[PDB]
Amino acid sequence: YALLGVILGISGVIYAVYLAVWVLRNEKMRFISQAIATGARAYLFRQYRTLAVLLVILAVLILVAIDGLTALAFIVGALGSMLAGYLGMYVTTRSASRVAQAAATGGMGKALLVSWRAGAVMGLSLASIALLLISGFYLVFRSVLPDDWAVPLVALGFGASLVTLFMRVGGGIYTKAADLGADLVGKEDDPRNPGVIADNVGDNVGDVAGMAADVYESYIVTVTAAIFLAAILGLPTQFIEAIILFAALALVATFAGVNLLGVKHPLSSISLAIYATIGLSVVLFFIGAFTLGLDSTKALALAATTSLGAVIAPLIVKITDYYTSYNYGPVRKIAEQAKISPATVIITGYGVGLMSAIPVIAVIVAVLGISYMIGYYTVFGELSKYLAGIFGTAMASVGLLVVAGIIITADSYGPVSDNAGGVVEMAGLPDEVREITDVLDSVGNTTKATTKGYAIASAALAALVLFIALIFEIVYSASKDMISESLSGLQLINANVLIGAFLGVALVYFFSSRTLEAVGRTAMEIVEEIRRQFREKPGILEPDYARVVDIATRRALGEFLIPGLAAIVLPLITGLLLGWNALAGLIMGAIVAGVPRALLMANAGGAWDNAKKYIEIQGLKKTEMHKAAVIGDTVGDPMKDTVGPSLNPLIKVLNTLSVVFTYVIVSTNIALGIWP
Amino acid sequence: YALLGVILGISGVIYAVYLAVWVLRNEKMRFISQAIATGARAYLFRQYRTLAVLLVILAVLILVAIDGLTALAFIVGALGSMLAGYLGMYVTTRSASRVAQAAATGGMGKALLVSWRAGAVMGLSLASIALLLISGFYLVFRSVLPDDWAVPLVALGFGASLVTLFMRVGGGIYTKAADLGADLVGKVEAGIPEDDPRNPGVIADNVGDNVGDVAGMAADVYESYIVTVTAAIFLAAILGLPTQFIEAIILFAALALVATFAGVNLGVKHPLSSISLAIYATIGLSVVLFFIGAFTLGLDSTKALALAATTSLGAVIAPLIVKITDYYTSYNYGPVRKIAEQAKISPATVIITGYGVGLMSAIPVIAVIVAVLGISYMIGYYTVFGELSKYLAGIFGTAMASVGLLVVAGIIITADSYGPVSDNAGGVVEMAGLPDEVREITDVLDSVGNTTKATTKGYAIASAALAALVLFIALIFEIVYSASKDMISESLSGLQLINANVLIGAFLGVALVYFFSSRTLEAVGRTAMEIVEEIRRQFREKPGILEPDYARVVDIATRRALGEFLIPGLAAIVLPLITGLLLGWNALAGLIMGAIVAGVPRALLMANAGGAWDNAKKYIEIQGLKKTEMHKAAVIGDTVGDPMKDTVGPSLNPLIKVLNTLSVVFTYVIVSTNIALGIWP
Ligand SMILES: [Mg+2]
Ligand SMILES: [Mg+2]
Ligand SMILES: [Mg+2]
Ligand SMILES: [Mg+2]
Ligand SMILES: [Mg+2]
Ligand SMILES: [Mg+2]
Ligand SMILES: [Mg+2]
Ligand SMILES: [Mg+2]
Ligand SMILES: [Mg+2]
Ligand SMILES: [Mg+2]
Repeated sequence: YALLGVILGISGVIYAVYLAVWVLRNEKMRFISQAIATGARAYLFRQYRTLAVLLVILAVLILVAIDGLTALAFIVGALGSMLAGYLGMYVTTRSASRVAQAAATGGMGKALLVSWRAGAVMGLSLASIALLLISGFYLVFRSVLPDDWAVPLVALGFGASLVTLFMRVGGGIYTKAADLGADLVGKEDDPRNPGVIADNVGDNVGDVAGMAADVYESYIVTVTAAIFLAAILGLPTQFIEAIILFAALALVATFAGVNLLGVKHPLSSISLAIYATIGLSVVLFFIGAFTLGLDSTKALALAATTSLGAVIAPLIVKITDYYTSYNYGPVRKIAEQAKISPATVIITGYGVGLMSAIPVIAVIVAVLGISYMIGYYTVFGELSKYLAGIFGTAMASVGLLVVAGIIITADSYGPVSDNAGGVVEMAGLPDEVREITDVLDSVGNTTKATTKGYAIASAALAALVLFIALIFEIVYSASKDMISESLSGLQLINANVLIGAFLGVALVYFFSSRTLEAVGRTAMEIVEEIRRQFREKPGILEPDYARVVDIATRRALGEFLIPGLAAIVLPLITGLLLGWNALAGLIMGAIVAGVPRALLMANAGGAWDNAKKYIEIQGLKKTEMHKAAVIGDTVGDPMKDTVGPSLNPLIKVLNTLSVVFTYVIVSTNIALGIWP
Repeated sequence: YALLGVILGISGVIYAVYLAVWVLRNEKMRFISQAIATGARAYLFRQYRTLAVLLVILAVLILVAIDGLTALAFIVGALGSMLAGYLGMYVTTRSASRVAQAAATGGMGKALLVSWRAGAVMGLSLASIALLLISGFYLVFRSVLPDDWAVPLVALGFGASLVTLFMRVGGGIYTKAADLGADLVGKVEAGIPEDDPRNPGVIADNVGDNVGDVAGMAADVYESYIVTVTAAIFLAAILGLPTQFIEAIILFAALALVATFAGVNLGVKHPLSSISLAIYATIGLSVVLFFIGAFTLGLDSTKALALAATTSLGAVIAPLIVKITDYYTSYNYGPVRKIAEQAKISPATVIITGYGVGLMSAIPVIAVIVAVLGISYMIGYYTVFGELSKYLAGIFGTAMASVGLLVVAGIIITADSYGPVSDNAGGVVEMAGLPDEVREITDVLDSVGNTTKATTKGYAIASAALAALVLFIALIFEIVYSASKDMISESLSGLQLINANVLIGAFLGVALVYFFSSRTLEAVGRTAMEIVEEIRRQFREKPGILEPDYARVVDIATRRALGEFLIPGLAAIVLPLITGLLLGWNALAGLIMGAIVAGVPRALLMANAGGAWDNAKKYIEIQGLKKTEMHKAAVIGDTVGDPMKDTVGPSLNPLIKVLNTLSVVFTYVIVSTNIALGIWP
């Protein structure tokens, strides 16, 4: 069913129009909702503009680097994600006023389903775009250039990661640089300062756009890495045709996931995502045995491996939901610490962030470990079996992210409720209706953390699969064998490998701490900019929002190239100056440190944010107790949405440039495996 | 010259009495100095009491586990460090009042040398105790039981690490649980500056100061001096190199004791004198080591200089970390003012950016420890049975480097007692309302000490990073000995980084450290709350205006802190054991990998930021010197990085280091449970 990948995929626009026309179904509410669009307009118009500049130049560079041709698949790969991004962005800006007007007089359900449908637009679209764009080029290359046709479409992944890197560090900086600069100049969502629109425009850039594009990396890298695996091993094409079927059902499981046909409490979100998976699993178990014929133990192995990747997601949902929701303790543990002081709640609110990372880690290892076994016992040398093992882990990581559609649907429901939460406080809407937007926002805050777990954890499984894929790229370049030398050259105790593991964990500090000082300083350029305008005339009686948008992006994107390119070079220099061993260690320590830390922060930031919401509804005042809880908010605030989610686009892309330069780096090493 | 290692060592305690009697050379000033002693008394009396309980029980267990005998060296090994601790404890309690009275009327020099002399007591003694304690049992075991006599004396390291674990997690908790409980009750209920006499937390804090950096840190570094000499000597023995190397290293260490005996001698102006002496206390050691090294031992000119070059790389890195942390930690330098100025905005903004300058302060240390062992790896590889026989000459070149780095520990611990002793004086002056100017100079000695304690965390942790790979190779030969009753062919191809259990372990190793630190953070944060409540019950009874009570606050904090200690302490012992047996030795090899990969960068990330927030407070606390919205922000950052500075940062290092020390003890016990050479179940 290779051709079928396009059939159901193109229905994304078919179904995105349904939800788009669903959202398209006040004076002050319209201007602010329209302001989010104009702000997001100048953002994307300027973000895609410079984005295409570097894409075409590098697409021209990749065209000569491949010389068949691959820059063509390189280009559309990036265009696919951005297309689903522009589709979901125009929805979020309009939802801010839609869900606000719907919730106030309709009830809690009206808000939950409206803000949820606005998110189903992006989730189902992007997932649809990913499947059809690879299945389209997969079938084209399948018949076009035999003998490793899957590799050409794999460059579609690299070009698509370059753009997710763009908005994660760019949108991540902008999302928090505005949230930070707007919050403290007020000391929230007060109309006096223009930072309220720059923040909410950031909300759609941090979690709606920046995060949704990030997970696009998960859906594209594993399908290209998993297909690339089954090819390089020499296994039958039965494996490659089954994975495309599992993916299509995930689109079917996410097409059904978003129906949500009586809403009561915000638990409805977790239940649907929970059963949107089982509906996929058993439908996958059953459709898997239908299209392909394999020995019963081997065919279920595919259904069992992907079932392990799909199940882990609801588990991370229930975990982060526990450590993040104010309904549950670990949030009240720190919110109560507000009575003492901010420093004391900081350290202990930091603490419960650490212990919130180990449960996710405990699952991702046990989950891929079981998939490794089942895939190893079911499906030329001792490695040929071991490779069947790491492939069992590839199937797991693939199964995890193929259901990405349902999770991104939630990363747009959270911020859209954040937008609604802003619309009500600045427009001074009724107390009750402006409070429910906050709980929808606090539930959304539990969602963004859940997706960061879903995003980062899925990356951890791919790294070891990308490791093996990187090897076959250094084996191919070595011949122009290596298996006998690299195996005994990359044992963890080798000189380059251990140093790299320290430079990989040291590089991530230099990358994240460079981002933190940048976002913190560019925000100061927003804080300074506000004074420039507010000093001229009084903010009582009101371009101005477009100014804060354009100034913050070009200053944020300006810094982006510094760490973004610095994170590109330092691995390259170590990869060539020391060797591929050094980068293998650099990518090891990075994946080993990045996955736990980003969880430590992704969860803690959400906890401090939800901790404020819990006391901001009870306290709901400027009390020395609440003032302390706000300090914890803005600390974990940018570290939550800027550096936390950036380790994932670093780790995954960190193996994505090394594999493209294995031919370029191995020839520079002038040796098979070196420690000098 | 193996016997000489003991001769000069015992002269350290002989010489330590000179400075101890030198420091021993007012009414309100006398009671507080004696109160620190009674507090340190009830602390050590209760710490050594339970410390001997588990030591004897396990010493009896180790006696049957070895069945020659090795529990004897197990006992004295731990006793050596504690002896240098009790010598420095009685010194620090007396220095609080001594240095205060000396600085006020003599000048800045009088204070700088007195608080420094009080530290030379601990530094020179402990380093002396370490050298004589190993050369003593080394020479005894060299002639007692040939054929792997070095292994029995290696058990001296584990037993000594078990207790350094005691005070790092225990003293670390106590130091910040008291520092925390005393600080916040002054701002929330009392409304007074820290180190104020009204609340009993002022004595509990300063008593903690001597336990966090003076005792907890100095005892921790004893782990560095003991583990590498046993691991490096164990390497040269197991590697098959000539005994010429084993006799030379004992001389280099003695030279370091001579280079540190001269280091403490110390015209005075700015606290830069500390960095200059510690910088030149190394070169004086290096060239003196270069010179005495060629005299006693004969080796090929290129091969003999290799020893002087390898250890010279371990010795030079320390002053480099000193100048690095001194830059990121001292208010004299930028990165501190970067955040102190952010106090004008808000605490959250200075928190995030004060956190930032902590991260980039970790990459310079990492950049050096890798370059240093890499060059030693090369020089040791090209100078000194299979492809491994040459490669092992490399990691041993790294062992010599790690050995060379920590043999100069004496000069650094001398500084870990100068920092808090100035903190003690800093407290003595503000509560006794001593002259403004002289109580301000104690603060600069306190802020300079803050520049010292962070430097030692770098010095402590970095030396551990080089030893880890040495401990990896040493643990391998312990599983090779148990496997035969070959492994080279199986483990090499069984522990390549992509193995199933190894990668899982690397995630469980970095995950376990979170479970250990966040369990420690919640404990110290909650047990401190047991101190805050304790103050109220006593302060509620009678007014704190007009003053047993100090002995209670000491006794209550220890039994509650030590009570929690067993939870992470034993949990950190088990979880590696479970992974080592449930999954295999591959899993623990990965668990110890991810731990060293996260611990070395993490502990630096925190040790430096915590020190920066404290020094950031100091710069604005003298200019502002008031309760200003600007100063309040710098205090919030202080107490955040405050416990993360002295509890989690310095406890990760004794976790990783002890993790390779317990796993090597179970190589015989864990490999038989795995029921396979290398498996990924
Ligand atoms: Mg906010
Ligand atoms: Mg927001
Ligand atoms: Mg908001
Ligand atoms: Mg929020
Ligand atoms: Mg926020
Ligand atoms: Mg303090
Ligand atoms: Mg202190
Ligand atoms: Mg103090
Ligand atoms: Mg201090
Ligand atoms: Mg302190």
